[PDB]
Amino acid sequence: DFEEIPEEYL
Amino acid sequence: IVEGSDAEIGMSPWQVMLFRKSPQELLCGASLISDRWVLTAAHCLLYPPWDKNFTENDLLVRIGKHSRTRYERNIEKISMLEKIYIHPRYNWRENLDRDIALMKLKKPVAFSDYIHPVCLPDRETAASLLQAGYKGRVTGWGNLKEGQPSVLQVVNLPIVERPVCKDSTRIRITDNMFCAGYKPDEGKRGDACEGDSGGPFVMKSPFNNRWYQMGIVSWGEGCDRDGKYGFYTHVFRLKKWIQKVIDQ
Amino acid sequence: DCGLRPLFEKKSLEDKTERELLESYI
Ligand SMILES: CCC1CCN(C(=O)[C@H](CCCNC(N)=[NH2+])NS(=O)(=O)c2cccc3c(N(C)C)cccc23)CC1
Repeated sequence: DFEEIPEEYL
Repeated sequence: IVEGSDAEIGMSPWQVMLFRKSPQELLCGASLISDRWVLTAAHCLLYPPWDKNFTENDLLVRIGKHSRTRYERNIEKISMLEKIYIHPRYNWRENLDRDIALMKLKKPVAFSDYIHPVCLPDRETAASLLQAGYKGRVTGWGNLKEGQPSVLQVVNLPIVERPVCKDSTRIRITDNMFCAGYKPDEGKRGDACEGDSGGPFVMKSPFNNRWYQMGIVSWGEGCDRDGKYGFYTHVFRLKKWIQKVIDQ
Repeated sequence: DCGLRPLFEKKSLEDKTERELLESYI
């Protein structure tokens, strides 16, 4: 569903 | 949102998305009130009956979004939370009284065309705007029916007189709450829905042309059910706890 | 600065439904 977010974040 | 429409760009710059890191998933709506403070419903974090109890590392804050699902490459900002604050007397045991919480951001966010705070009402703005028949606006990425939108949705609803509010349910209603929605007669509809929780219910003052956050999307019996109404946290009433925690 | 949107209030543009809110305040 959701597109991937930059691991910078996680 | 049920019976709403797509928001225009920057229509609602304080709109925040509570996002779960793993599983990655939309948690709730919320609102930007300063460059380091986010306002949401306490039920978005803690609801012991369903084993819900999110802490700061379980979450992320996404500001500046328009799309539900995409990473808006130079539009949104993702933020980490420094600390979470719940009302000390929020009542999860019976009616979600005082459904409210503050989220302090790790670092201040930068304003922009797509990111700007909303004001908090003062005694007098509350006084003249919180009135049966006036319309406020609700926004969010929740379900489109009691299903998932591609872009933020918006609906405008009238506030409802206490008595009706009351006569519509079996839950004990407190002064810390208000209800909004049309009536069966009114022949007009819409409501908040799952996933909309914690977003802002806003009004625009006619005296100063400023937007004000009157409520937080609290609870409701279904989504757009005839003779039912969405319920919201009376922001003005819990103003003193807000001030208190930011001062502190 | 709170409550004034860069793309609407700041430039003096109205959103498509704010008129409904205003028409309701009385
Ligand atoms: C995690 C707790 C949340 C509490 C509030 N919940 C809701 O109220 C959802 C929402 C539909 C969205 N509609 C709307 N906003 N008008 N409705 S429910 O599943 O029928 C529902 C779920 C849990 C508690 C409810 C409640 N307690 C506070 C006693 C009152 C009425 C409905 C409740 C969703 C879950």
